[PDB]
Amino acid sequence: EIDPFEMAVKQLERAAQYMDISEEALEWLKKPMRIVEVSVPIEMDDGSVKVFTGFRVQHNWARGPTKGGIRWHPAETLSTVKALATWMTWKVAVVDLPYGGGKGGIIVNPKELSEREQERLARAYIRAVYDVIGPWTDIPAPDVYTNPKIMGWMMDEYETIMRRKGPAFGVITGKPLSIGGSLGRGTATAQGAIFTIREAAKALGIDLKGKKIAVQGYGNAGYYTAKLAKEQLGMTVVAVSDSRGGIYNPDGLDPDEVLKWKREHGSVKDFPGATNITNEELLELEVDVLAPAAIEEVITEKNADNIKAKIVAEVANGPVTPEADDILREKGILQIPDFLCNAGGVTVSYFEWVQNINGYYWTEEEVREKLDKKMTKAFWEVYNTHKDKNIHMRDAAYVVAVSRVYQAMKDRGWVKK
Ligand SMILES: NC(=O)C1=CN([C@@H]2O[C@H](COP(=O)(O)OP(=O)(O)OC[C@H]3O[C@@H](n4cnc5c(N)ncnc54)[C@H](OP(=O)(O)O)[C@@H]3O)[C@@H](O)[C@H]2O)C=CC1
Ligand SMILES: N[C@@H](CCC(=O)O)C(=O)O
Ligand SMILES: O=C(O)CCC(=O)C(=O)O
Repeated sequence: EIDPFEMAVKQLERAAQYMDISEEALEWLKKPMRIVEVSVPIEMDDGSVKVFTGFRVQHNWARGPTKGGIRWHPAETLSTVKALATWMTWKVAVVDLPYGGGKGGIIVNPKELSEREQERLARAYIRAVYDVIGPWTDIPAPDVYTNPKIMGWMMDEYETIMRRKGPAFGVITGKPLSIGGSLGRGTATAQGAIFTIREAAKALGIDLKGKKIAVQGYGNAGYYTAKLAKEQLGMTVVAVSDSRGGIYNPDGLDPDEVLKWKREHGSVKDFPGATNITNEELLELEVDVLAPAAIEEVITEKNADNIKAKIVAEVANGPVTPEADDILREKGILQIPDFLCNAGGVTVSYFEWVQNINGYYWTEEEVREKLDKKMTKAFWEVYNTHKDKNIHMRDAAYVVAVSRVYQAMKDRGWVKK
């Protein structure tokens, strides 16, 4: 049923087919450099002891310490962790961070655990994987069903074990502001998406002031993308959507009022002055920027032709299928690859790690400007590769990331060819 690691390896081979890479380097990149599977025992609230399965996969560390989150899902598998670590490698390589690829996970349903049990689980996971993590070895991060509270617990346990012999704040990112946290973490993904959209408009020669944007999904990423677009880029937000449905208004939407209505009516539907539309119908609107910030695979071969957006900002994690990719490219529409558009979160986590390591913490403006520089440089590199190699933007981003990792490997002497 299309194993995640098989899919990742196929993606890597496809990317290697568009660039000059040696066979030994490809074989090295097809396998994670270190996989750690540990037992995570905790004491239940009823006094019993339960053992959970924890993972920590470090795909590659040629460019520096590995970076990646920890998932707490009942359906976690070592294959999924390996695939996500492989993808995290390219995610940190495309935006030029001194990081490798890493990922963790515990096979547990956190909906049935109390606060004390969750804290015990985090501390036991740290005790189990201490020997393969560190400020300069492996930096975990929040992921699905994991939050900054668990980050604080993990950091505290790591500091307790390490005996405060170094920057224990920098061992993990996504921490609360009170303990080594960073500013701008809430709006990192949306800010990166906005910078990439601005650069794409600059590349296409389109002035965004007075244009239209449609956003699918109105969670944290979608709402902040719409709000930041309207604020900075001056783009008129004409359509937003949630799981229940979507709304449309050619005169424009106010993101704050829409958020208030969603937080009051439980959904964005039936917003005053707005016409109710379906998600599929939102994908059909004639806009200049489309930002899918929702479930995977919303653009398929069926509806790829009927898309009228000039720029498709893949804020979510792969909302466009390869057939849809080819169809959309044929229509002369610029796509911003998913792991380049939403690279703001990992970039801001890197900024947090830098602040923790240095012992000096920045402000909201400094973080915003550094993120702006990083996203602009990454998008311009990807677009230049796209224009030079006459390939898809996703293929160009993969080529850039794999080339950076391959050059780092060659410089270390790991591969001689
Ligand atoms: N936000 C972040 O920090 C980062 C985000 N990403 C990626 O970004 C996207 C969104 O992130 P995030 O804000 O955390 O997500 P959220 O869980 O906070 O919100 C999800 C939003 O998308 C909607 N949604 C879920 N399924 C559908 C669907 N089938 N159709 C239409 N709308 C749907 C939800 O609707 P409803 O409210 O009704 O449930 C909600 O509006 C994801 O694809 C994620 O992978 C990854 C990098 C970090
Ligand atoms: N797993 C999250 C956290 C970022 C990080 O790995 O530092 C992401 O990929 O965005
Ligand atoms: O894995 C991540 O970094 C985020 C994934 C996510 O937010 C999602 O799947 O909804």
